[PDB]
Amino acid sequence: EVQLVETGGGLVQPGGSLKLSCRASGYTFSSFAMSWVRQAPGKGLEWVSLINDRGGLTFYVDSVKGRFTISRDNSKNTLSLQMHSLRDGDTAVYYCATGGMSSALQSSKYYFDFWGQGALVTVS
Amino acid sequence: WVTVYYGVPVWKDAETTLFCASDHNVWATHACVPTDPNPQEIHLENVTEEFNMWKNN
Amino acid sequence: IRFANSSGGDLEVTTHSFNCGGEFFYCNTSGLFNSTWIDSITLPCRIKQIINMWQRIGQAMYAPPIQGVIRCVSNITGLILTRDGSTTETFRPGGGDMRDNWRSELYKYKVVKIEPLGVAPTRCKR
Amino acid sequence: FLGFLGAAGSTMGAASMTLTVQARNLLLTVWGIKQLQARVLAVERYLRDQQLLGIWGCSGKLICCTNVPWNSSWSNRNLSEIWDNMTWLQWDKEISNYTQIIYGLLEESQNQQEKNEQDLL
Amino acid sequence: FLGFLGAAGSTMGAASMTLTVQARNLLLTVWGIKQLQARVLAVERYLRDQQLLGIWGCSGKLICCTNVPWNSSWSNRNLSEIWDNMTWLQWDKEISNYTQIIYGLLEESQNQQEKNEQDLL
Amino acid sequence: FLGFLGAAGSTMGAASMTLTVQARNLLLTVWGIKQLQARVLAVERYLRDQQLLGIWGCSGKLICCTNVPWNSSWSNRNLSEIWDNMTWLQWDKEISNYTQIIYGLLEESQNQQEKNEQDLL
Amino acid sequence: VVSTQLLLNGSLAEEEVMIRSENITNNAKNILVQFNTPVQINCTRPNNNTRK
Amino acid sequence: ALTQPPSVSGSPGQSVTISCTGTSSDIGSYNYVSWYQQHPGKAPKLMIYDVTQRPSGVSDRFSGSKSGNTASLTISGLQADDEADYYCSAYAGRQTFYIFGGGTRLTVL
Ligand SMILES: *[C@@H]1O[C@H](CO)[C@@H](O[C@@H]2O[C@H](CO)[C@@H](O[C@@H]3O[C@H](CO)[C@@H](O)[C@H](O[C@H]4O[C@H](CO)[C@@H](O)[C@H](O)[C@@H]4O)[C@@H]3O)[C@H](O)[C@H]2NC(C)=O)[C@H](O)[C@H]1NC(C)=O
Ligand SMILES: *[C@@H]1O[C@H](CO)[C@@H](O[C@@H]2O[C@H](CO)[C@@H](O)[C@H](O)[C@H]2NC(C)=O)[C@H](O)[C@H]1NC(C)=O
Ligand SMILES: *[C@@H]1O[C@H](CO)[C@@H](O[C@@H]2O[C@H](CO)[C@@H](O)[C@H](O)[C@H]2NC(C)=O)[C@H](O)[C@H]1NC(C)=O
Ligand SMILES: *[C@@H]1O[C@H](CO)[C@@H](O)[C@H](O)[C@H]1NC(C)=O
Ligand SMILES: *[C@@H]1O[C@H](CO)[C@@H](O)[C@H](O)[C@H]1NC(C)=O
Ligand SMILES: *[C@@H]1O[C@H](CO)[C@@H](O)[C@H](O)[C@H]1NC(C)=O
Ligand SMILES: *[C@@H]1O[C@H](CO)[C@@H](O)[C@H](O)[C@H]1NC(C)=O
Ligand SMILES: *[C@@H]1O[C@H](CO)[C@@H](O)[C@H](O)[C@H]1NC(C)=O
Ligand SMILES: *[C@@H]1O[C@H](CO)[C@@H](O)[C@H](O)[C@H]1NC(C)=O
Ligand SMILES: *[C@@H]1O[C@H](CO)[C@@H](O)[C@H](O)[C@H]1NC(C)=O
Ligand SMILES: *[C@@H]1O[C@H](CO)[C@@H](O)[C@H](O)[C@H]1NC(C)=O
Ligand SMILES: *[C@@H]1O[C@H](CO)[C@@H](O)[C@H](O)[C@H]1NC(C)=O
Ligand SMILES: *[C@@H]1O[C@H](CO)[C@@H](O)[C@H](O)[C@H]1NC(C)=O
Ligand SMILES: *[C@@H]1O[C@H](CO)[C@@H](O)[C@H](O)[C@H]1NC(C)=O
Ligand SMILES: *[C@@H]1O[C@H](CO)[C@@H](O)[C@H](O)[C@H]1NC(C)=O
Ligand SMILES: *[C@@H]1O[C@H](CO)[C@@H](O)[C@H](O)[C@H]1NC(C)=O
Ligand SMILES: *[C@@H]1O[C@H](CO)[C@@H](O)[C@H](O)[C@H]1NC(C)=O
Ligand SMILES: *[C@@H]1O[C@H](CO)[C@@H](O)[C@H](O)[C@H]1NC(C)=O
Ligand SMILES: *[C@@H]1O[C@H](CO)[C@@H](O)[C@H](O)[C@H]1NC(C)=O
Ligand SMILES: *[C@@H]1O[C@H](CO)[C@@H](O)[C@H](O)[C@H]1NC(C)=O
Ligand SMILES: *[C@@H]1O[C@H](CO)[C@@H](O)[C@H](O)[C@H]1NC(C)=O
Ligand SMILES: *[C@@H]1O[C@H](CO)[C@@H](O)[C@H](O)[C@H]1NC(C)=O
Ligand SMILES: *[C@@H]1O[C@H](CO)[C@@H](O)[C@H](O)[C@H]1NC(C)=O
Repeated sequence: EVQLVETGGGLVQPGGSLKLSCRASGYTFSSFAMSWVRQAPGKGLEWVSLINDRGGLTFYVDSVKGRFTISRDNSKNTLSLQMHSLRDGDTAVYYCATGGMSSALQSSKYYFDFWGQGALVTVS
Repeated sequence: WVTVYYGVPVWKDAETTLFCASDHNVWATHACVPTDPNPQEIHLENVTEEFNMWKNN
Repeated sequence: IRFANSSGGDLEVTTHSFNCGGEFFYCNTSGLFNSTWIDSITLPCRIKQIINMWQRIGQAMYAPPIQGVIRCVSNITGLILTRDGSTTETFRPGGGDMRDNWRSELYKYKVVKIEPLGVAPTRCKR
Repeated sequence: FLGFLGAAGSTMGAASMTLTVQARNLLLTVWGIKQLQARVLAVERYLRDQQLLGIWGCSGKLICCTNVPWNSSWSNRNLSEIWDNMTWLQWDKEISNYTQIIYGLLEESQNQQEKNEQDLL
Repeated sequence: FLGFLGAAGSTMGAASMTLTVQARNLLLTVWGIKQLQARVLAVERYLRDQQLLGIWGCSGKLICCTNVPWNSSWSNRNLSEIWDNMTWLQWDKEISNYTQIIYGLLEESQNQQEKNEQDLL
Repeated sequence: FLGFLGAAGSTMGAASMTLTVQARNLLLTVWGIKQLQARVLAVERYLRDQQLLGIWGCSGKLICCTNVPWNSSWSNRNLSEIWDNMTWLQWDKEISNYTQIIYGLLEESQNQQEKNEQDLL
Repeated sequence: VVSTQLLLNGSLAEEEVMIRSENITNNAKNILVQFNTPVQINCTRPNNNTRK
Repeated sequence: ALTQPPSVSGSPGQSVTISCTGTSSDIGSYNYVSWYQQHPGKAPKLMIYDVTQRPSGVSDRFSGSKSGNTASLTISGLQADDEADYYCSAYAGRQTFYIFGGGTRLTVL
């Protein structure tokens, strides 16, 4: 049993900022790469960002590349995503997911093993 | 796939020349390296090693 | 288990030889190794001035005499025994080969060579 | 944390983070000869390993990712066993017989690469 | 222009253009021992500096720009004073007490970089 | 194929594929001094060549393409003669008198490059 | 320290007296016995010698 | 991204196939095409990873494969509880790490 629990505000004005976070338990947090995926309110899934298990490498989808920051703290078992500027197009459910990458000395993943429940973020 | 690592904690049995060190003597006088006043010893966890005092050069 | 004194041979072998205070003593240990199974014990000693070290022949040394009275206090920390060999075993003092006196201190140490290169499979490519 | 060879009993992926710990420890006339021979040898051994890394294209690195594929005949194990269960001492024994084959292949791939890079300039 | 150490009284930014001048100057049996010891030592000192540059990721360079930030507590001066007024002899005295801290940081940042570069391949 | 110096009579472009063959062959107290001097010298000669490649920006390479133009006054020949007809022994004689000029130019271009690369960071 | 039969001024065993040999069943081999406690021995040459 | 917008259906006990079509420098060249199952209002679950493999806890009613630039998910002994939106994704190399197709609603008849 593992848990990923998204927390964070769900309502902002465009032009502002928002920080989401994800608390993890039931697995060694530090052994996994993690990512954020958006669920558009009426459509499908979109990958947004990926962070390495050690926190040194981050990758982004072009649409948020100059706006969002992904960060990790392995001592508290948490992820965070700091949104800035915010667009109406960013309204979505934001899911915390475990997986996405690998670390060279272990088998690759390139898939998402665990998902959280999702924080809902509305840009008005 | 092949990755080269340097500084790997691996060893083999060997016979070499050791030098003397110490803190008008018949034995060691000046041809002896002054000792380290704060010498080290490192415990190696999970290491089993074969010793043979009768073949110790 | 019986203890017995040493067998014959030269003085340097059959007695307890040591250098203390600058003079070379040859002591008779038959008073220590004389028992079946398990105040003070006095061991008489002889002294020499002309010494042939180790087992070499051709290089003798003269030990200058020491003025005054010599007194030495030391720790016996071990023995070298040889077994004389069907219901009993006899142990006698042995010795004469100096490597046995260093082997007893160096028994815990081993010398190894470090080999820092190695290769292993990883999931990456140049 | 640990000092020299402290990671020797650790697994291969736990070790290999301590590579600088070991790398830095590699550096009466008759008595003097014995000491000079010991010092000269330490230098010669050091330089031979450095020359070898150089011809493989790994100069200046402690971790060098090469372009030679791993042959499963050398060791048919998954990354999980090699990096999480085994120690470097155990590994060195397991593939001792293939070391010279691997070294020869590393030299050859560098020679091919080095020439390709000249043709592209 | 100037020969070995000629730039010693020059400012830090005037010097540091002469780095190759100094780098190239680093290279009866009892008499023979004295000379061999002198030669062996020159080699050992040379190699220790080279090993150290290697673990910091500066192998083969005379000027190596690293990824460690400068802490103003080490020396609170602007580039104008450091490079245009001071000499290297003065500078070496000013930050003598921080040399080992800086060296430790340089080793750590290289270890992190070296691993990140493996994960990206 | 061929061992050490086997390619000595081969043309320059036939040789220069064997660079690792030669690179790897460069590595009673009075008797002991003679042997130590021989060993120390082999190390010193090796290191001087390595230092020189380093200051030219060719560290770790057997083939290093530089940014210095060839002056036709050094040798007015086409690539076909140099690489397909001549041997390295013949070439070394042909341009012996220009070796120090070329070496000086190689050092200078590296110093300029090394600084340009600092300004761009 | 150079001696025969008895080993002097050396180190002691940590817990118990220990018997060590290359081959304990070979009577041609020596047995080294390491004590875990010292036995003190007092030696003397009770003669007021002079030197010339 | 990847495509398969229409719904899919069949009666219990009938198999269904769900397509996922991409391009060459994406799904064709990388054998990393996972599938996820999302019931409305719930987080997605991983059903298939890499190409054919399934996570422990996933039943053998779910399997899949790829050919050319087209991947597919096969559901065999279709159950009422399979009514979920199924999504495919793929690793598309560095720079563009992941893409997803639209989901397909599976209706059990
Ligand atoms: C086992 O260990 C013990 C303890 O370490 C050791 O006993 C020591 O022996 C030495 C030498 O016999 C003693 O040192 C002498 O002490 C007297 C005290 O007045 C001095 O006068 C002596 O000086 C003369 O010799 C010097 C030699 O360099 C001359 O320089 C000097 O001018 C004099 O001629 C000398 O210092 C030492 O005191 C004892 N230690 C104790 C605690 O008694 C013992 O010998 C070891 N056993 C064996 C077998 O090695
Ligand atoms: C060592 O001391 C013992 C004890 O005094 C000497 O033993 C005597 O040896 C003679 C030899 O025939 C025997 O007849 C005596 O009976 C022995 N004494 C005892 C108490 O049995 C021994 O000779 C001395 N060893 C040396 C080499 O002088
Ligand atoms: C004989 O053995 C005793 C016991 O090991 C030695 O005395 C010890 O010496 C150490 C040296 O630091 C001290 O720390 C211990 O406290 C001493 N023990 C006692 C009970 O005092 C003694 O020095 C040895 N004698 C010789 C000659 O080496
Ligand atoms: C050992 O004791 C016996 C007792 O008779 C004696 O004859 C013999 O000489 C002793 N050995 C030595 C070396 O003194
Ligand atoms: C050995 O023990 C016996 C037992 O009495 C004794 O008579 C004999 O003298 C002892 N030997 C020595 C050398 O003391
Ligand atoms: C020794 O083995 C134990 C077994 O779990 C491990 O935890 C420990 O870290 C190992 N030692 C080292 C130096 O890692
Ligand atoms: C792998 O090694 C075996 C022998 O160890 C050899 O026969 C085989 O050809 C090698 N594979 C490749 C691809 O070279
Ligand atoms: C692969 O990993 C598993 C651990 O689940 C192990 O049981 C198996 O032996 C490994 N396979 C090989 C090729 O050694
Ligand atoms: C290898 O390490 C993993 C770590 O959890 C452990 O589960 C596994 O059983 C180990 N394998 C062996 C063969 O000990
Ligand atoms: C390496 O050679 C030895 C020689 O006896 C052999 O026993 C051993 O199995 C070989 N190792 C491997 C991995 O085949
Ligand atoms: C010495 O100081 C003077 C002061 O202006 C300066 O011009 C000169 O260049 C300095 N010496 C060197 C070697 O630069
Ligand atoms: C700068 O150095 C001081 C002490 O010299 C230290 O306390 C401080 O944390 C350092 N700053 C940073 C950012 O590490
Ligand atoms: C900065 O430069 C000026 C020169 O105008 C100098 O006066 C000042 O002391 C410098 N500041 C520091 C931090 O040393
Ligand atoms: C540093 O050099 C500049 C060069 O013009 C000079 O103006 C300035 O006063 C110097 N600073 C000191 C402290 O000498
Ligand atoms: C370096 O240590 C010495 C020790 O006396 C001290 O006086 C000096 O001020 C220290 N240097 C700095 C820059 O603090
Ligand atoms: C020697 O010259 C002949 C002339 O054709 C050539 O074929 C041969 O390969 C040369 N030797 C070597 C080592 O190339
Ligand atoms: C080429 O060399 C000649 C002398 O060898 C020299 O005069 C000439 O200037 C050089 N050419 C260039 C472009 O430097
Ligand atoms: C250029 O190559 C030709 C071969 O056709 C040769 O005859 C000529 O001498 C070469 N020219 C020079 C500059 O040496
Ligand atoms: C150089 O080698 C080519 C190879 O075919 C040959 O034709 C040419 O004549 C050679 N030139 C000389 C001067 O030997
Ligand atoms: C090199 O110098 C010597 C000195 O006698 C001269 O004869 C020779 O021609 C020179 N080489 C060239 C290529 O000019
Ligand atoms: C010890 O010596 C006996 C004497 O025959 C021999 O049979 C035995 O094998 C030896 N033990 C060892 C371990 O060699
Ligand atoms: C040995 O004991 C006797 C018993 O009378 C005593 O007289 C003598 O002085 C002691 N010897 C030593 C070295 O203390
Ligand atoms: C030895 O003789 C000298 C002569 O003066 C005397 O002073 C000394 O006390 C004597 N030593 C002993 C131990 O009796």
